[PDB]
Amino acid sequence: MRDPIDIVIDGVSLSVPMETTVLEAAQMAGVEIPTLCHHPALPPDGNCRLCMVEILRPGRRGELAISCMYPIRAQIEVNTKSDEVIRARKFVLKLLLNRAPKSARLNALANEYGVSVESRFSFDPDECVRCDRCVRACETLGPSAIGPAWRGFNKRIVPPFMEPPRQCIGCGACADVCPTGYIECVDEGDERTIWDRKFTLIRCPICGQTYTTEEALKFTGIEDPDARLCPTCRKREYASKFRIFVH
Amino acid sequence: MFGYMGKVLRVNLSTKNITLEPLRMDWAKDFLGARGLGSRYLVEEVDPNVDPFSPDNKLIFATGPVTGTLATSAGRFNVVTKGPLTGTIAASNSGGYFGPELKYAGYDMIIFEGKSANPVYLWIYNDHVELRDASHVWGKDSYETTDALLSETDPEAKVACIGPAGERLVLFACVMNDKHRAAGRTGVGAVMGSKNLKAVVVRGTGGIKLADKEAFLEALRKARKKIAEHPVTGGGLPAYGTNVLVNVINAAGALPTRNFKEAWFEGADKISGETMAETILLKNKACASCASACGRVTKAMGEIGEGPEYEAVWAYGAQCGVDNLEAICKANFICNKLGMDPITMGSTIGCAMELAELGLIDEKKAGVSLHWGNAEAIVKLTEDTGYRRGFGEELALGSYRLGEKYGHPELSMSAKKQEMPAYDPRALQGMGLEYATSNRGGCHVRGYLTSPEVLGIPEKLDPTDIASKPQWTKTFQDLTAAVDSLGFCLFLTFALDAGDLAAQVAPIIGREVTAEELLLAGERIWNLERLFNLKAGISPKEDTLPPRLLNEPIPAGPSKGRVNKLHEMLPKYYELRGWGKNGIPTKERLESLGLLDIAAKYSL
Amino acid sequence: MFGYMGKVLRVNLSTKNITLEPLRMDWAKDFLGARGLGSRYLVEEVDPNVDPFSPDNKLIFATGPVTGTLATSAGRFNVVTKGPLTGTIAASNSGGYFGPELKYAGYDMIIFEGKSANPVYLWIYNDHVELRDASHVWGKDSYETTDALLSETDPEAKVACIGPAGERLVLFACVMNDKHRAAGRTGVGAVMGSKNLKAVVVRGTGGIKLADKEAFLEALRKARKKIAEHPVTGGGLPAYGTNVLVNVINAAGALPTRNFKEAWFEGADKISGETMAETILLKNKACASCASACGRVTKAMGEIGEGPEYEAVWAYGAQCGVDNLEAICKANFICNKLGMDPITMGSTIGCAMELAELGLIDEKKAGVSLHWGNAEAIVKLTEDTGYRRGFGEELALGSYRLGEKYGHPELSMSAKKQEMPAYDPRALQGMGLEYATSNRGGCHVRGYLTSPEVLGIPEKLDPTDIASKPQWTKTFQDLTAAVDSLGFCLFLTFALDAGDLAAQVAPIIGREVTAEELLLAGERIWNLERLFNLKAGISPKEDTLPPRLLNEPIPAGPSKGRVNKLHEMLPKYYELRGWGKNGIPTKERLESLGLLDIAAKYSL
Amino acid sequence: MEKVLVISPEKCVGCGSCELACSLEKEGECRPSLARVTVYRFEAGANVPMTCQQCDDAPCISVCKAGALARDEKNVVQVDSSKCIGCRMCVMACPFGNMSYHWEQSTAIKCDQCNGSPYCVEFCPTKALDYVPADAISLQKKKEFSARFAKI
Amino acid sequence: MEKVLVISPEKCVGCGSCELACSLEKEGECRPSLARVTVYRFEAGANVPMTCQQCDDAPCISVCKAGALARDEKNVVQVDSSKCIGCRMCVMACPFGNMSYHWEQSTAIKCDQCNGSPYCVEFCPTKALDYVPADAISLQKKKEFSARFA
Amino acid sequence: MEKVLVISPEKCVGCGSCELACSLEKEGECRPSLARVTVYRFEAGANVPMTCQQCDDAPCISVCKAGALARDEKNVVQVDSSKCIGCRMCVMACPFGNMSYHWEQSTAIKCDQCNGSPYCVEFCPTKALDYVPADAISLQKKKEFSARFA
Ligand code: SF4
Ligand code: SF4
Ligand code: SF4
Ligand code: SF4
Ligand code: SF4
Ligand code: SF4
Ligand code: SF4
Ligand code: SF4
Ligand code: SF4
Ligand code: SF4
Ligand code: SF4
Ligand code: SF4
Ligand code: SF4
Ligand code: SF4
Ligand code: FES
Ligand SMILES: [Mg+2]
Ligand SMILES: [Mg+2]
Ligand SMILES: [Mg+2]
Ligand SMILES: [Mg+2]
Ligand SMILES: [Zn+2]
Repeated sequence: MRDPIDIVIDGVSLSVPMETTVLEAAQMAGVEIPTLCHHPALPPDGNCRLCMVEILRPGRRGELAISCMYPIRAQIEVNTKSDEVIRARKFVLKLLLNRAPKSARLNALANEYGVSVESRFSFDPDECVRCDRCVRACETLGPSAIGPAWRGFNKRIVPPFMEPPRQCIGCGACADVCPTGYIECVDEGDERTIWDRKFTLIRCPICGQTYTTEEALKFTGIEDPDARLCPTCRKREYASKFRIFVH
Repeated sequence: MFGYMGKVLRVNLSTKNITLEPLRMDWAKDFLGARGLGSRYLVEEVDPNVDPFSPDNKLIFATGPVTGTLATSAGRFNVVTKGPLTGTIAASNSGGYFGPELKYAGYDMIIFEGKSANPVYLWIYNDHVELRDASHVWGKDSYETTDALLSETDPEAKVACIGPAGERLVLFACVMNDKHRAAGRTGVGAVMGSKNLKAVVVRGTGGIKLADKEAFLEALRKARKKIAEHPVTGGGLPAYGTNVLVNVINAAGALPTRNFKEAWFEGADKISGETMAETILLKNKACASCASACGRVTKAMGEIGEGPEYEAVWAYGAQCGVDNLEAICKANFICNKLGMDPITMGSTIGCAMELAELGLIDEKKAGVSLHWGNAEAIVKLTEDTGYRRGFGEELALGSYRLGEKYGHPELSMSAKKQEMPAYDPRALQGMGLEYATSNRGGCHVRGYLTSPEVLGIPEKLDPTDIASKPQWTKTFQDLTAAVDSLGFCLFLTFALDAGDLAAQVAPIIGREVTAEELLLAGERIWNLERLFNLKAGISPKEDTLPPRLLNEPIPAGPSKGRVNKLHEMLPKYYELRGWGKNGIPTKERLESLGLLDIAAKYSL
Repeated sequence: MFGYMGKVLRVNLSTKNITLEPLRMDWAKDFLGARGLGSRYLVEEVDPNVDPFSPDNKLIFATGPVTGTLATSAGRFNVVTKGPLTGTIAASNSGGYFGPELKYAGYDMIIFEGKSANPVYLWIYNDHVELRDASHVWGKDSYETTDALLSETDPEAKVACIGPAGERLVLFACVMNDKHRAAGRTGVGAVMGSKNLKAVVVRGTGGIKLADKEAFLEALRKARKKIAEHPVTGGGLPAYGTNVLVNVINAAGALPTRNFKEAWFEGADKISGETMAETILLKNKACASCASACGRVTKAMGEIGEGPEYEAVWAYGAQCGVDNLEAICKANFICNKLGMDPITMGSTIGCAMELAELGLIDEKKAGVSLHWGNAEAIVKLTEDTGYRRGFGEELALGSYRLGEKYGHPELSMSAKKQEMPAYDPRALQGMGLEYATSNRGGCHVRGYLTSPEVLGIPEKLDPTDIASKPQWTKTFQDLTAAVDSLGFCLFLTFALDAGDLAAQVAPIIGREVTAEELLLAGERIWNLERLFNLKAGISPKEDTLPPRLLNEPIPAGPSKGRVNKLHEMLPKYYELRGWGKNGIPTKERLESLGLLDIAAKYSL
Repeated sequence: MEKVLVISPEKCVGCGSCELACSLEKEGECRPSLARVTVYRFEAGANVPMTCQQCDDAPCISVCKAGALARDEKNVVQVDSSKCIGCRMCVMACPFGNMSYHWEQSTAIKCDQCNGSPYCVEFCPTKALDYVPADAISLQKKKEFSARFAKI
Repeated sequence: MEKVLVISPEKCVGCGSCELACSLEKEGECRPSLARVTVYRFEAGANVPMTCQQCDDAPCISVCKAGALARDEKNVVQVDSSKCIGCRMCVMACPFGNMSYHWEQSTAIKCDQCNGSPYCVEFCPTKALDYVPADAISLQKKKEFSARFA
Repeated sequence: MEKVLVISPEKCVGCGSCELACSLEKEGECRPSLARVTVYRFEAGANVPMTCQQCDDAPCISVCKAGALARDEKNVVQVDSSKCIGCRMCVMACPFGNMSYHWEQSTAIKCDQCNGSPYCVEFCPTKALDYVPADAISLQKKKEFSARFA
């Protein structure tokens, strides 16, 4: 444990520990900073460049840094509502919104920051902001099925070799971790289609309900036949084993 | 929204059309819910002169604003239709866990109109509502129907179903929820059967939003303290159910015996709640969000079912003279399975016994010995009436029509063609006035005058007095109407006044609710029901009691030598109600209550 | 270190500051524990000349190294303070299950210092200690206080409390644990009530560590075999409790009767232990890990309670001249409820009876007859003294102060203002020497010379012999001091000697312990307490007996015409003790016992 | 653990107030399906409540790879809702079905003892749910049964 | 089943030596909280020692999903602490409170009859705890009651 | 209650025919260990037969939780062998030792009076076991059995 450092965010003094990001300091100090790519469960990447803040150092001018990753090791003053910060956020928001105009998250952010879609600067709007959230979620889960497959403006998150992924599991965490809702995970009856691959779902024998696929349960290595029961059915079946004695 | 869900499910059984419509929130303000709002919808839609078994009649499952919430004993709902037994408006309250599940699926009401060509049942899973063929379950009892429908729809769903008695159009059939909870009186189950509706199966996964959670929690803690401290709702009901009243009522000499011929039953000790708790009570069971556990789980004659409640015990006990607690429990189980009225069944059995005493009924025609106290007779006749086998064909018409068939309608202890419960009007004047003035028949929990007269819950009253009785009866009826509409245990009136209920309701629905507002709403509901009944043909001259309770004094017991003075209390009740000497609501009273449009519609 | 928990819980009732400090291990080596260690702490931290009710006085709950373990009868603890009744140092031992629970929480000792502004009680759950308001339990007796405090702290906690008498500062009040075990003599409950401390509630789930389990188990097996084989610990105590001594002492002509006016009681058979076993003894109860189960569970006057032990029976009977065992048991139950001293209460009642025999106390003022053998008088005066109302205001001062007020201090049978407990010194010379030379007043357990002179348990001694009495008295006092400090039953001395107790202790605490080491420790403890008393103003001239014993011979009985020869044994006792002719410890002796620093502190 | 949740199914009356209290505390509304305790009502009035018991060797913790499941200082398995990606592996791994998934909030949900103030215990009318120190987990039931021999 | 622990609560004096012996055998220290037998001292001197009687149906076994509860060749329900996951469901399933949970070791604890050498029986001074063959389980109490008539 | 079993120890000779008859009726073999009546022989030829007398305040019923112990029309306490879960709790609850446990069939065993056909009374040479109807003497004998307690 190192000595905590005292820093000032928008005129608010606070002692934060060593090796703590600016975003964490703002979160514990009640300050709100917009983020798109950062996920607290995934190894940070700093892609979207939307959580820009001004870092003012003793004798040094304010510079833009990403709050989601910039650590607090010295005495600095952070400004989140500066004109330069607002201009940078407007620029990044314009780019992201032109990339994904139908997104609710980006439209909400634009309404917050007064940004409108431009028809001249909308090249290939495909509802993907390349935040890499899905790739990192897949990597942390254990199956590294999906991954980026190009560089530049043509960058895309695809299954390997542009075919139904051979290492996908069907959990659907990549679709859950997606700001723009570009990934779709549709379930019809006992079928789950994600990344244009069909996964068979599991139905509990006394309920007909579904919460996971066969591939996911095989991946987790849970050989208990109760794992195929839905949580309510499994809970009821276990609770039936308790012979309550009314006398 | 807050308290209510705002959605009404309308199911047309004739055309297989299911539609969603918003709940009328102005009617919700004037008529809180459950009985009140269901009555308002029935008045708006159902013509009061319709035949109860006609497709034009409607069956409404209505929940209250607080139903499904953590509020004390807020798990209740009503079934509203036109009663086939009485011809009045029939508002049937059941609790259990069906009303909360209906509100968890996102509905405040279900309306059933028309008649399905084939036996069908309604399956509700949140917003997914569909009618399904019920030919396989048609004919099974409540337990088998519930098991099959749960096995084919959802294990966690709740089933409100009729038994064979409802399918055979027994005039005192019932709707059974949770296999033991019954919304049973003045038909209701017969109406459901006449529409070829076997059951309603609902599975709710949504929530009920409150306005202020913290204020509701504070009021709930206060109410829970008051309930737990109270002797009845704290120690009495959880330990002896509602059957605790057997010794209390009999000690006052107000327990009708041998078809209201006597008011004191010497076999009371064998059938009392204490004896049942000692001998056959397996456990106690609580309705949705109920601090008390008035439900009995008993095992009698090798079978296990929800134990007989006080009125059932009297109807198969003191009413028939049977002191066999196990036989009473078995008859209650048979009623639960077949979907019948233990009060009406027991009163009709007692009327048949008294007719056999006069020799009008042959023991070979009945198929069993109709002597007082025959424990076999109650079970045999209950099964026969449930399946309409031989003599059951006559017992399935109720005690009033059974007496009419033999030329002795005066032997039927019923007001407005609905048999009276276990409280002798000759010993309790307030109960006599309540039986006369109840808006659906001989019901006693429309206004429970027994509470202050015997239990002395609001104030210990003299059962012989007839002076303060009209005002107490009116207050109890209006308070009961409001409590029914809200969706609370009416047993909460033993521990809580309208202040606690309002303090719970106001942070739920989101508006300032006071006791005076609830009383006014209850009076409005009661007058709406009276307008419906008057249009339907129930003349004010039927606000009377059988001549046995008016001219024959009690022969023996602690209440020996007492008659009912209804002729002296009824005019005062009419004056206090704002109604004329002819019992019809006046224009000024309707203007005060806001019921002018209804009265103009009915042209009374 | 094993055996000891090694923690002291210091509680300052003035500043509400609760602190935890390490136990002084050097003092634990010099002074084994419990009585000795607590007395050493008191000598260190309390000026001997302070007032007992002053906030500077301290109340100490101390446990021995073996308390709470499986060692034979190892469930004992001491309450150490400066006694208000005598002015000497008070070391009050109680057993039951409170001390073991305190060591299970993790504390060897509790020190209460200062006075609390409001009535408070201490609550201990292992390492969680907090002072809680005790205004709702203030004024209640031991049973009600224990029940309420268990309800609001923990069902399985142990409560050491005071009754109304301790709150009212009765000079012979006590600390009450388990509602029936009492640390009663010299007024430690008065000290507890002067600090506005209602009770100590402790709950503990920790364990006591032993250095050698197998050696301890073998020593325990041998000790249990010896205890079972012995007639007293094996049969006599389990069969007739401590009350078995009534016939054994009355047949020896050494049972004081009617304020020591006689040594033989004619109604002794009706109050003996055999009569109690045959009439009112419900059951027997054992202390923590006690294999003798000397405790009595009795029913008298319609009430259940812990039966009167031998000195309680004597004080309320032979001392007061009553033979009604029911009244004796009821008075003992009243003492247990209110937290009073049955020996001091009974002796004060007997002194009042003797004063009334002289026409000196107006029985109209007392409100009850004070004639010898008034079974109602003991009960009524016990209640009045427990509440300090009426004549009980006088009886709350003890027999010595009662006589001093009325000009007859010699009619009080007390040594150092503490009443002499149930063994007549005129028939037992060693008992007279023990009464004179005891460190806390008229005490018989500081050295139990009845054991050789009547029971012949160590070795049968002539009750009239005086030559060997001083040496046996010194040995008994040192052995008892060591046993008290260790935490065993002193009844264990009936079957076991210092060798067996040391053989049990050594594998527990983890160091080699011998009988000679225990005797030296007991002598050191006795000399430390003597130094404290001498610095507290207790002049050696207090080592005497009332002139009735020294001059008046026994009038009748097996020991007719005998007096106490204290003047022929006291100088020899002083010589053996290492003290001078003046009764003050010499420099050489205190050097041999390592008490030179204490004497330097006291400037004696 | 300092204190533990103790379930006595013999005392349960099936009112379901525990579910409503838990849902009111957690989701802000009366929604029994999102409660962390579920009461199951069987034949003959045998109702038993079931909730997470904070297994000392928890399969749910052993199966999670996002680091959203961890034991706190009070020996309670806690879900970090910000770290939950929705794989639902903890739902499969729990052998009793005490771990559910809140689809609207996109997080696994399990009992957390309300961080020391259980509402289900507070609003249980029969003490079928109790909050007792871990060192006395079964003392009360044992004393209740042992009292049947003392009345003899 | 060879021998059975037999409890006679009318003989118990409440000394609590059984708890101390059990805790000394199991944990190595005098710790009545972790003993497998607990004596409860009620009013009127009625003391009841309570411990596992090795139910032949054993409701505790029915709810153990890890297989840590199993009956031995001596008809004693035993806890395999290496397979116990700490779910504490057997404490909930036991209707008598005879199953507890060891918190410092994270396992279920119940009486195992000390593998044929009950230390609670050895150090019980009143024979309220006895270890008799299963074929004669009530013969001693019956003989004592019959001698009252002799 | 119609008929009760009356024990007269002053008449017993110790032949053990009661145990043999009861075991023959119940187990199908002469196995006195599994008999519901046990005769104890004391010095000076004092023989005491002991069996369940269906005491009015029966601890065994009040202690059993599975509900397998329930009184019947003849006031005879009977065991539902299908319900018993193997607890010895009724054995400990009985203060007389008249409730035993069948260790091979895993069920509590007690004198059910053979459903009104007492074989032990049938084959008692000295009539120390009888089946007289309930009257003042019969109830006095029952109290001498149970109401003495202690
Ligand atoms: S698919 Fe969704 S999560 Fe993946 S990079 Fe594109 S926007 Fe981000
Ligand atoms: S659903 Fe398939 S691609 Fe998406 S996170 Fe799971 S394993 Fe990876
Ligand atoms: S609140 Fe208590 S009694 Fe009611 S269902 Fe829940 S656990 Fe059972
Ligand atoms: S969620 Fe299931 S596996 Fe995890 S601690 Fe709770 S009960 Fe155990
Ligand atoms: S659903 Fe959430 S808590 Fe459960 S294993 Fe997956 S990431 Fe962990
Ligand atoms: S302790 Fe809290 S989170 Fe757990 S079930 Fe009870 S209310 Fe729900
Ligand atoms: S050792 Fe024996 S007498 Fe002592 S508490 Fe245990 S069972 Fe009772
Ligand atoms: S732990 Fe409980 S349920 Fe299991 S065998 Fe022992 S007493 Fe029976
Ligand atoms: S606590 Fe251990 S022994 Fe008990 S049920 Fe759970 S895994 Fe089995
Ligand atoms: S037999 Fe052993 S484990 Fe069982 S209670 Fe006795 S000492 Fe404890
Ligand atoms: S046989 Fe066993 S389980 Fe059944 S009642 Fe008797 S002791 Fe209880
Ligand atoms: S088995 Fe024992 S307790 Fe039960 S009825 Fe027979 S004698 Fe009484
Ligand atoms: S009556 Fe029958 S069961 Fe009872 S002892 Fe005699 S043979 Fe055995
Ligand atoms: S058969 Fe009769 S005489 Fe023979 S042992 Fe049995 S009771 Fe005694
Ligand atoms: S959130 Fe920090 S760069 Fe994207
Ligand atoms: Mg109603
Ligand atoms: Mg019901
Ligand atoms: Mg002492
Ligand atoms: Mg004592
Ligand atoms: Zn399912």
